[PDB]
Amino acid sequence: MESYITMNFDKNTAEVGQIIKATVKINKITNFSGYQVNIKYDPTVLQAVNPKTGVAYTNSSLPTSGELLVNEDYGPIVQGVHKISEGILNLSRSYTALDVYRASESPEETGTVAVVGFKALQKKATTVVFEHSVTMPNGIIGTTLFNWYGNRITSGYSVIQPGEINSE
Amino acid sequence: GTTVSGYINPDFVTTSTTAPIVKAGFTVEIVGTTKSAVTDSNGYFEIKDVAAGTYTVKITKANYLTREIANVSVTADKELSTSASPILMWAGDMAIGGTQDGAINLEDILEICKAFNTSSTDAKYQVGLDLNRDGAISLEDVMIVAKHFGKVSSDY
Ligand SMILES: [Ca+2]
Ligand SMILES: [Ca+2]
Repeated sequence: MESYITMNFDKNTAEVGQIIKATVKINKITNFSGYQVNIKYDPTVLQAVNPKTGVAYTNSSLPTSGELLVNEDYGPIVQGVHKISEGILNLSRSYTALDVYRASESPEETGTVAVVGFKALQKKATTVVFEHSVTMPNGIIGTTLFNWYGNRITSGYSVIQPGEINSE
Repeated sequence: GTTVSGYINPDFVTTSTTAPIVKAGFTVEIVGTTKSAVTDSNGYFEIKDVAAGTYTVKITKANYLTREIANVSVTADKELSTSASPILMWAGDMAIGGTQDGAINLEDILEICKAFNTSSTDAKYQVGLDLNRDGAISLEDVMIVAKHFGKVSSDY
């Protein structure tokens, strides 16, 4: 699969207090209209924060927008419903006016969809992954992507987990 | 007189486990008579003793956009639809304030989002907001509504 969803870090090292920007990116997802992803991190090592301001995420904090899903003509909506004590984020952004989107004949298929920040509480090796949730019954390793007919994309893409943070 | 029959399906993809729940419970009325029927788990309905004539057929279900089919001409036993080509019903005209408004719009989306990212064991979960009845309220449910965003009953 050269079609994929993944997370990329601007850097994979961090002193205590420094922020890593974690960007959720897609590649060649046909007629893409929205994502939902469930992410697991270690809350004693990393603190979820806004990637620009450094403000701590609460359990309703919203993911920072990327390149895609920001055309206001298609009526984007965004959601965040987390369990920060368990190190779980759940992020979702999507278009609602799907007929308008299709009428443009200009699908968004490759690029950035979300950005979250992670502040190092400890300088210590740690792992971030997309992770299955019971709240997402047919999730593909904790991801559900949709096309512009409003249907779930059920196959044909890879979920590429990010590299380790502060490995040595 | 005659038997009017057919198939109703919701307009979203189902599974073996969810289909029998979501295909059942559509009420099909022959307007002008007091004759109705409710679809079974295969989406099938049957109304007997219908008098010959021309009717509007009305289809309703909680949290679905009401449909009217005009000029249904009945001269003998008639099949309105088939299992391979059913009448589709659009989920996501939600009961808000104990009433649906016959439009699928942002308010319907916001109603679902009140329990976004929950599963059936959560106290916050409400089965009515789980449109595809997969036991979770997730982006799938929201995208089902988005399929017909900004539509009203006359758009069927
Ligand atoms: Ca409505
Ligand atoms: Ca659902």
